[PDB]
Amino acid sequence: DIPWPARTDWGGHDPATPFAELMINTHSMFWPVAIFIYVSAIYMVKK
Amino acid sequence: KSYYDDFKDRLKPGKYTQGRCPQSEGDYRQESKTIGREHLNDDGTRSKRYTVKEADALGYHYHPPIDKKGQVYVKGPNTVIERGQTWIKGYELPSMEYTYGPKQEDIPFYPRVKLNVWGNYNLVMKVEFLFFYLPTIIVFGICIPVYTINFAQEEVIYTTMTVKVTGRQWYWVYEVESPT
Amino acid sequence: TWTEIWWEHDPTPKVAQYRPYVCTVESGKVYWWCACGESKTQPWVDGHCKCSKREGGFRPRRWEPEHDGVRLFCGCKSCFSSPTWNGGCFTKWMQSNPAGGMLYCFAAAFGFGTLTVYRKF
Amino acid sequence: AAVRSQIEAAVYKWTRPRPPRLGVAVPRSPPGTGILFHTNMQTIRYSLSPKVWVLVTGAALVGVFSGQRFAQTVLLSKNPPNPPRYREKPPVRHPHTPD
Amino acid sequence: YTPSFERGLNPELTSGDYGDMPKPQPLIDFFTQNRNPWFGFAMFCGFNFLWWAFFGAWQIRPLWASQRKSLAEADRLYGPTKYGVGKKYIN
Amino acid sequence: SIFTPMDWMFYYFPNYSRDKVALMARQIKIHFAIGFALVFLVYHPPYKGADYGNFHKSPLYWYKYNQLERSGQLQENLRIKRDWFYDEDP
Amino acid sequence: IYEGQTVQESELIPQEDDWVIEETNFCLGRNCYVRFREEDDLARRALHQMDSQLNKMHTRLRDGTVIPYMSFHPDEMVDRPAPIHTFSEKPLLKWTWDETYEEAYDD
Amino acid sequence: PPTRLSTPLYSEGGAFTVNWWRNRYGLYSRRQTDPMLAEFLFRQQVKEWFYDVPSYNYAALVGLALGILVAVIWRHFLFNPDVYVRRQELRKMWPDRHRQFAYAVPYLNPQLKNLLLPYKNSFIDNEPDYADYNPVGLRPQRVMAIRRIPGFFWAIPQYFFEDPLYTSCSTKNMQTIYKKLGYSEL
Amino acid sequence: FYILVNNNKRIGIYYIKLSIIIGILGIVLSYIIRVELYNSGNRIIKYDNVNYYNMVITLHGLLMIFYIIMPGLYGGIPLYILPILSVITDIVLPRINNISIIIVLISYIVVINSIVIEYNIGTGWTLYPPLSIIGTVIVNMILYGLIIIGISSIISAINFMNILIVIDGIIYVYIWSIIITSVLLIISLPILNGILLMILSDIYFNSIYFILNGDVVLYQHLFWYFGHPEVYILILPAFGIISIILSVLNNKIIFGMKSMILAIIMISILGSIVWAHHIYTVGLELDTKIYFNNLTLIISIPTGNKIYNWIILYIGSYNILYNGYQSLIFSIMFIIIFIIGGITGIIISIDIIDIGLHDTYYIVSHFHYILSIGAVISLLAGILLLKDIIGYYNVIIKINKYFGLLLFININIIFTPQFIIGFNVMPRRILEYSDNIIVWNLISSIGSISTILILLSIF
Ligand code: HEA
Ligand code: HEA
Ligand SMILES: CCCCCCCC/C=C/CCCCCCCC(=O)OC[C@H](COP(=O)(O)OCCN)OC(=O)CCCCCCC/C=C/CCCCCCCC
Ligand SMILES: [O-][O-]
Ligand SMILES: [Cu+2]
Ligand SMILES: [K+]
Ligand SMILES: [Zn+2]
Ligand SMILES: [Zn+2]
Repeated sequence: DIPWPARTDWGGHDPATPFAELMINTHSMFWPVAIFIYVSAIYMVKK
Repeated sequence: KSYYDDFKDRLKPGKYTQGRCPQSEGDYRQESKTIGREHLNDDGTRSKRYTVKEADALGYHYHPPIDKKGQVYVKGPNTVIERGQTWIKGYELPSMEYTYGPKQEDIPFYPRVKLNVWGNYNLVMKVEFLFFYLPTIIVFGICIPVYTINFAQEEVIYTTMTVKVTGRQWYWVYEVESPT
Repeated sequence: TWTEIWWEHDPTPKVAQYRPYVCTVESGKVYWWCACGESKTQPWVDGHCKCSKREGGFRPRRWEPEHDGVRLFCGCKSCFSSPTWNGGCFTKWMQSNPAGGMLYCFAAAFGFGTLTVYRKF
Repeated sequence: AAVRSQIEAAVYKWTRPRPPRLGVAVPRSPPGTGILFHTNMQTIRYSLSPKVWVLVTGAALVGVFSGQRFAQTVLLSKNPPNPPRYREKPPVRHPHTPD
Repeated sequence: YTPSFERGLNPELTSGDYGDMPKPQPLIDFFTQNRNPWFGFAMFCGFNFLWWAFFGAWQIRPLWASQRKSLAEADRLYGPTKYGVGKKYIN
Repeated sequence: SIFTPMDWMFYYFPNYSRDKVALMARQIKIHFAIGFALVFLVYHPPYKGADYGNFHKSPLYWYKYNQLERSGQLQENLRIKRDWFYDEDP
Repeated sequence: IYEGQTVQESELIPQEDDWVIEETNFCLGRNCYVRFREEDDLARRALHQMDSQLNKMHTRLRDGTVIPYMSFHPDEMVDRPAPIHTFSEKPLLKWTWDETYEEAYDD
Repeated sequence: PPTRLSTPLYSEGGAFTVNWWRNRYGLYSRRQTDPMLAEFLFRQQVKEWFYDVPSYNYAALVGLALGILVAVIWRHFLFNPDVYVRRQELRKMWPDRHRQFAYAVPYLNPQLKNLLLPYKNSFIDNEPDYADYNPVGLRPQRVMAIRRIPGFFWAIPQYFFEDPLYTSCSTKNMQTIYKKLGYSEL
Repeated sequence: FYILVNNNKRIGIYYIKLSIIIGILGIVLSYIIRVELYNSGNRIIKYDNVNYYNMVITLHGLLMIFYIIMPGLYGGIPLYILPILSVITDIVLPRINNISIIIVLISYIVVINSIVIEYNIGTGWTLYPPLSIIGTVIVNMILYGLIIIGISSIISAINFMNILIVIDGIIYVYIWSIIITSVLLIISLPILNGILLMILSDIYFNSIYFILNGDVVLYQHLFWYFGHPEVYILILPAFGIISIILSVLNNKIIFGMKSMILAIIMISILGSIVWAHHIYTVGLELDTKIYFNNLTLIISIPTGNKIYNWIILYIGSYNILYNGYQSLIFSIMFIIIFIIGGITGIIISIDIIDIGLHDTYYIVSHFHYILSIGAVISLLAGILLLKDIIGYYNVIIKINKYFGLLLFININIIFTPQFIIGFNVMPRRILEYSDNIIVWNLISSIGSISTILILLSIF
């Protein structure tokens, strides 16, 4: 509904429509893949 | 040891801010009168006459260097005949202490080593395949989700009410059907 | 395992310790590190080990700190960042006692798993 | 302790590495050739043998997921049922409604 | 701070004459950097930033105490009803 | 060749790969035809793909379905857990 | 892929039992900012800079050949700082092949 | 890849072969000034670019991307009801454009839309079937999928019969709850 | 002489010098923005002068893109080393090279003069009509600057393409990076000029393209048909630099040179056909949206191959070599930072995610991480690598671990919170905002003031 202080709200917050829920879950679905892509690559940044 | 103390003597601390006296005390802007220094200012910088006002590229002081025979002066090598053979002794650069200052002693050892190359062609080829096709798989894993969510937004729904929204500078007008 | 199974023409050190040596070092001073593991003034060359005598391909390893402080030094004599320590002492130990290595790795992973799961959950 | 040394000696014997199957076309070292290089050569990283690497890496994987289970079953708690949703009176007026 | 002489796992390899060269020390010295007060201040500094980075400074709390007590009273008296542990949080 | 390490193509099919320039052209053409076919044979076909009574049920679907059917979990899972909005206040 | 030059075992056989790998230092030396003398003028400071070029340095091996300062790219081959005119004589990229012609030889 | 110029290079016949490439590689080249040098440079380029295994991966990607691109362009022109190249209908008022209106419904129901819409229950927790029913008939009636979308949907059970709350979150149970209160029709 | 010089290396220095100068104006504008956004209220801009903020954000974007990063990465480093890498005496077109830098300066003077003399209003750096065509004369002046800049960009692109005719050595990856950017410019600029001329026609010639019955969405197609190729014209030279630095400093030959080259070519072709991911919320057809979303996600494949090829360059390098040099640190930091920016780009590429995240500060943080952090650091790293060749001094940068650490920490303090407020949500191109978004905005503002202070320590 309205922004609240010091909230991460990663991927969205307070959906009030089925489409709004879809948007939040699409981001949540891809987020672990993004973490994998980052962690897997960064771990090899070294001599 | 402190290597700075070795060449401390060469570095005499300076007297003038930015290394020049006030122009009144000495006029560094004027061209030097010293013979053979007509192209330099008093402080040693190149004079504007030499570089700008009478630049040779503009046709001033035309003096072709090449001679009649199409030759220019060339300095020869240091040749030393020996053992029934003519040798050339190459010019070795001066000690780095002379040019840089630090005394060339206690140098850390860095051995000769040939280039660090990745081996095992078969293994390397498989990695390169993965470097390309692991991302391709991930993209393909997103493709189906992307299609579905796009189809969902563009779905013919049995809507029963309409709200018209017009955006103007700077307010939002709303038109709604009134109850009968 | 480069010296052990791959290449037989590089000198192979003896492990003095499977743990780093902690030493205070001063900037502007040069230190000499034992690369054979037989010096009695570890982690430094004592003047009587292979490194000091230049025997069997062993030579002292020159090292100099940028700033004063306490630095960890390699005891296993095989760390990639030798003379400094980077964890290779533990790695080389696992090669020599693979059963012990598993125990420590399981314990470390167990703690990491619990903490990360407890906080995120 | 006797069993500890037994399993430690059993693991050790099985993990001792065998010569690598070189995937590169290198010559055979001449026979009788000893150490030719020195320790001032650029350090070559000390790498675990495949069997040992699998063992420790597997212990790590078994460790992190058993740690995840320990946190889930002991440190964390399950959600109790949501409180009953009873009918409650809403506020009479919006605070911003003109009087 | 006159650190101690740690012999190590193999005491015979530390039995020689060090002379000017430094002697091995316990690992607590490495973490404390020989109990250097500035490194301790720097360590405390590292914690202070990291706390700001993740959870906020938490140094403003003593100053915010009165204004966090007013916010809590308003949420309880006039805010939407909170249930169970939710009542712990005030926004 | 699709999702194929070309090092393998060079080894196992030496005669087909002899002309590497021609081999590259086929790589482009094959994947061009695949992309073209996807649009006009998987996406475009009109009034198709709406047979929802024919949802594929794989061997794994039935393994898991029968397991839950044998026990009461399938019945319990399908049961509607709540069909009222407000609980009754005592 | 490049994996070094190929070696035949015959080429790894020493002519003496004491042969080891030559321990020649390939660290060129200790350097810092090029330090000009105050007395030197613009011309003589240019000579000083030209005599401090690392890319003109090399390491002499036991047989008298020298391994030069080398770089992957020609950007490190010009004088530092870069002069106005750098590659007056075209740099030569040497390619190797097995082709030969009879005119080059004599019997 | 041969290392001697005496050993010929095999070429297929056609418009993209080793012979076809040789004829055109040196057309704009100032460096291929004689046969020996020209062949050496030609084989150098062929060795570097066509005998490089990873280079073939990019050939696949360009073909796939271009094929999709050409087809999406063509599809718009050929089928999209809103793209006009002929003018007959554009010379008439909107109510009279019958030939163009014929593209509308067939274009509104592509195969992939029918195949993938049932899988909205892998993105929506509450009433994923809120928009399934439509009495008009321009589009098919939608039935929710029986399985999660393959890939990265580990947060939901592989099959929806496994989920305990799935049936109670349906638009039908929600309609029952709200209709029992007299709250709303849907 | 100074202005008459045709030396390609001197002109390269001029490009870097001018980028820093114009960059001062760019950074100042950024400080104004962040100061204003420190809390809710008016802080340094009056509510009656809100048009100035709109102009500040517009000029910030335009200057940093076309007058700072592009002249620095495509004009500065390229003009200095490309003729050396090509083992050629000098650039093919000497006189054209001279006029290009002069043109850039003249267009900069026009822009800043328009600040001083014209009424200050803004329409974004994307100059969307009808807003751009109903503005005052400052918009006309900005259009003249862009067109003039376009002339310099195209002639410089022609200059680099001619190196293929004269190159006496091997086309290294970096040379390939510049050539492909030049191709991208030759194909994208002419389209930009056309749409800009149409903006002028509506502003100055009573044209009616951007009034009813004329589609305003038309502009967005032609603009972004240049817009997105521009973001790769700005990043590809940075990639070329990263390749040289990693190979040189690690003493390791580039791995997969041909894959690096073919990855750059691929990114260009794909980048020329994905522009409408900037137009997701306009209301395009379902199939168009799916095409563009699909092709946009494909760009990750070639971009990913380059990243992993860089990683193996740093892996395995000798430990004895000191790794604290600023150039090496910046090159490594680029890989770490670019992955963040690219991954967030893939997130916004999904159109349904984009509906929530369009015109929000998440987009800001996305392109800042790539440009304000990645591109800047790449240009710094490249200049630092060439310090001996260029010969500049009187700065403490070459070995300064404090500068690198402070820059990395503080730059992340600015833009990481901007990802959070993207789901809060805080729109872009605004100055006032709700009181519940102050915390994150305040944190980012503290980051901006700190970064500026660190820029003073280099001297
Ligand atoms: C140089 C600058 C630059 C670069 C490189 C990029 C790169 C990318 N950008 Fe761009 N972008 C901008 C600058 C840039 N962008 C700017 C300035 C805007 C806003 C303009 C405005 O609106 O005014 C913008 C806007 C923008 C939007 C608009 C969002 C909106 O308007 O709401 C989108 C969405 O499609 C997008 C997507 C992408 C993608 C998908 C990439 C890809 O290139 C990213 C590719 C990289 C990776 C993916 C990471 C590395 C690869 C791997 C680690 C392999 C493994 C990863 C996977 C398999 C996914 N960008
Ligand atoms: C590459 C271009 C570039 C660069 C470097 C930056 C750098 C910065 N930008 Fe950026 N910014 C844009 C391009 C850029 N920006 C664009 C295109 C927009 C959108 C415009 C619009 O909305 O219309 C934008 C918008 C934008 C906004 C949004 C205002 C709004 O529309 O509401 C904000 C503030 O939040 C901001 C802040 C900053 C800050 C704090 C920095 C930096 O100050 C962070 C600190 C980094 C430094 C201070 C180093 C920079 C140094 C150089 C650039 C010189 C390099 C020269 C050499 C190496 C020779 N920028
Ligand atoms: C030289 C001899 C004289 C030739 C004289 C020719 C004069 C006319 C030329 C006109 C331009 C060329 C196209 C001619 C098309 C003739 C047939 C025709 O009318 O086609 C109409 C048809 C759609 O008509 P409507 O019914 O109004 O729309 C219904 C809903 N969509 O349009 C077309 O097919 C023509 C327009 C598209 C032409 C190009 C083909 C489409 C795909 C382009 C792909 C581009 C990307 C790259 C491709 C590379 C190669 C694979
Ligand atoms: O723009 O990406
Ligand atoms: Cu874009
Ligand atoms: K404000
Ligand atoms: Zn020793
Ligand atoms: Zn060690």
